[PDB]
Amino acid sequence: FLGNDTVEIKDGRFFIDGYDAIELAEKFGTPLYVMSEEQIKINYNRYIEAFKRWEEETGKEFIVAYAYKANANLAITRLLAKLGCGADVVSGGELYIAKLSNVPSKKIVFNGNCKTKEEIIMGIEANIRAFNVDSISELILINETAKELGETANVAFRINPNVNPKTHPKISTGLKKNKFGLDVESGIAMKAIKMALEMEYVNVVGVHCHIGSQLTDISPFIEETRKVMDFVVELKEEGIEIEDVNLGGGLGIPYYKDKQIPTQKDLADAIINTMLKYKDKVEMPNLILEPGRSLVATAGYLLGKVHHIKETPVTKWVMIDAGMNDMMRPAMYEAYHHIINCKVKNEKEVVSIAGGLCESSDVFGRDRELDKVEVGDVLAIFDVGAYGISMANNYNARGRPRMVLTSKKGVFLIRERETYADLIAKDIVPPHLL
Amino acid sequence: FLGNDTVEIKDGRFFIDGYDAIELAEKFGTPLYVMSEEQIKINYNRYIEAFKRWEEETGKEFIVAYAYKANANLAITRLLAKLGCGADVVSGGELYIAKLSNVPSKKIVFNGNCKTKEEIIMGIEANIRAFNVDSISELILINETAKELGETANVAFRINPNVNPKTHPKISTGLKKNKFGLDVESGIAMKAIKMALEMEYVNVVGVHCHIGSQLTDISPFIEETRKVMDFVVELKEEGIEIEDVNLGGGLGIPYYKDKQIPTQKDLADAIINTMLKYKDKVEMPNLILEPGRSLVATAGYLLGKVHHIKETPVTKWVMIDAGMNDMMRPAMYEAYHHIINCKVKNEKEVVSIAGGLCESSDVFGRDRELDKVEVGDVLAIFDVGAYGISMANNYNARGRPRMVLTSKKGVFLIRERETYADLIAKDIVPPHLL
Ligand SMILES: O=C(O)CCCCCCCC(=O)O
Ligand SMILES: O=C(O)CCCCCCCC(=O)O
Repeated sequence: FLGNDTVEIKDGRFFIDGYDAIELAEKFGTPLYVMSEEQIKINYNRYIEAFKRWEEETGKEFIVAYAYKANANLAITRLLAKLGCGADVVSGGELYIAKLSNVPSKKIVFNGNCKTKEEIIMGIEANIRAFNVDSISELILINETAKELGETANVAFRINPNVNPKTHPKISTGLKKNKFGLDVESGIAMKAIKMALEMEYVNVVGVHCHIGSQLTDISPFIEETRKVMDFVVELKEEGIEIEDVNLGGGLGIPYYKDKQIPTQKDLADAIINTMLKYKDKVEMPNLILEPGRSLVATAGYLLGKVHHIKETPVTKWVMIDAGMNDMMRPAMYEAYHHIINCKVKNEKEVVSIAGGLCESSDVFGRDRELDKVEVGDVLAIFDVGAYGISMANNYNARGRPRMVLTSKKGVFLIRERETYADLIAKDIVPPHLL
Repeated sequence: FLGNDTVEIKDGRFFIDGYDAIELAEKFGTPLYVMSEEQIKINYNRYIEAFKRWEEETGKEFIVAYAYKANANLAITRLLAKLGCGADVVSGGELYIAKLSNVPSKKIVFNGNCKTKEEIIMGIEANIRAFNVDSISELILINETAKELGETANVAFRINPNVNPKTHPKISTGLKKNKFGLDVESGIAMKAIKMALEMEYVNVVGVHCHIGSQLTDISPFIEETRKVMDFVVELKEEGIEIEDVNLGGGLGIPYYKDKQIPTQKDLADAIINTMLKYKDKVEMPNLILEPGRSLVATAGYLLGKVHHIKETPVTKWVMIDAGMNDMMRPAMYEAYHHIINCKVKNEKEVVSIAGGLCESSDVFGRDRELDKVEVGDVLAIFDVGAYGISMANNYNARGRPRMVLTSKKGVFLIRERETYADLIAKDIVPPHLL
């Protein structure tokens, strides 16, 4: 319900963008991923409507670089591209898909702690907005590679702000124990940027920072912004101007439908206001965010038919043709996902929903109360648009699921399922094993 | 070093089956999975040898049903198939692979808590040794399906013995709160078997049981065998004879070279000795085991070239082209894997190894002591032959890696890598989005 603005219940049946979920499952088979085109438009517009304030009080641009790793299906990236959205790519493959999705290079940022010469060349030739440099080793490579191409590479800098360990314990730890960014306090971030300014084939264009994911509190974001901006003034004091300020992504999603969490609006006010408090010290730069889950998560639903009902002395198990290989979130993090029966019964019942993989962790939900589950029913799991198909695999020799896009134009198969032949399409038997 | 019987360090260089690891990396590229054919033969032979005692003392067969879910690369199954190994499949795709690998049907067992009608038809048509029935609901389906097909389905029953909570807490809680098997204590197992004996299209072949994975203690296997055999005795007093007894897999492998673990010999002595104690109450049946990890794990090595060396104020990172999407174990279970520099340097240093994915969990190991790491070196992470490629994915839009098999005949490519074209090979853009 909360966050799922395009779904409803017409006459005891679940609907996605007006389409009958049970019928979709019957038409395209199961397991089936269902992405809502409208929901994506809604999630994107909210980010635009809530940040339009930035191109009024600063006269600068606000760019939304969608984090491809959340879902890089061609049809989806294509759709986001058409909406004028940007792209946050983190590998040669995402850059490849981004460019194929017709996403303007001026709206493309490249992240990653291990960028290969191959990926760098791709970024330079494509003339992406910026290379969110992660280390000095990366800068030296980019610069040396641009020299080779005879071109100039745009470089931002992923920094780890001097966050206060007391106020935000986790944010501080995450920025200091991980592999990303250039530490500010130690003077490495400064060392890097200054090192770049003296190179002839790189063009410093900004700074970047990403503090986490699924954060349902503006506090960390306010703190991040402040510490990042504090570094910008420190740069100005050295005679270094920043064109762009990328604060990454990580805004939580309404997985739990009982409690209300911060919206794009709340996040906008927090950042915008914090930013403005520096309207004097430094020129207000372009603002960039790299939302992933907060753009596609609530648009995806996974449908799975129940093939068996197993009753045990302590639990009532509902077995569905959907498994952890199709959607890894539950089994990997024990994370919560709302689950319901696409058919409304005049009776409730507490059960556990599991997949068919021979892995104990292959469970979608426990002790969930749903309308009487019956063999043949189609259950639906919410919020699988982000980190669902993008992390899907063939564990237990199972092909990845089909994907359909529901739009006002109709329902379209945006991803075909894999057959048994696909499972072995990359395998080769040596001669002595034939 | 422990368990890795086909690798060595010759001239300050790491070798797999006599093949220069660095050269393999140069030739086939990185990231690269390297499977040792001889190691797999050794692991398999260790089981056959340790259990040869069974047929010599009962005249019955001892069958090894390799668990495909640990690794079902066509070449690997093809290899085990030629060794006379059996197959423990849990999906239509695994049965499909098993049958294409020329594994005899009388050496194939099918496990799974959610076997679909489609898969059951496949198992029946193939006349597999047995369906390891996971629930009464599955039993009815199998029988009904065999009926419509006008054939008989061989079935065994996966039971969950009433393991003592105090003794082995983890093992106990699993056989009670998980979705697998038929509860013994509550009488469900007995009920299912008695029920099967009435059906006209099923053939009761035996009992099955699987207690866990990566078990480095012989104690749990003894308890399993005893409680399984006690149940068999109960069936005997009910006039029900048991042809096969499948005790599943679970034997752990030496990820840690520091600790000594049980061998196949310790397992056989534990199982066979316990089994023979029932020779006076019941006729000794065929013995089946479903080794997965203990057959291929130590045969796999993942090679990753270092592209950058990042030095933070606290940790010295080494970024390689091998990522968690290639081998999900570290990032997913925070499990330990031995890692070394294929090149022996005259001095060592402590470093942390990370992949290129933008996910903080994408770290292979922290604070490891390796020979001086230098850009361009090739690192090797041990014991990735099981639950490695089988769990690989394309997270961050990265295709799964290449795999080579090293044998006495030479080194051959057994899995081709995925290109950027492969990543979208299943994606389809709808008309309004072209
Ligand atoms: O801050 C980072 O880079 C690491 C976390 C990223 C989110 C990935 C998966 C999420 C899920 O299943 O909820
Ligand atoms: O009990 C089961 O059905 C399955 C266990 C598989 C875990 C895989 C790899 C990680 C590890 O080594 O613990």
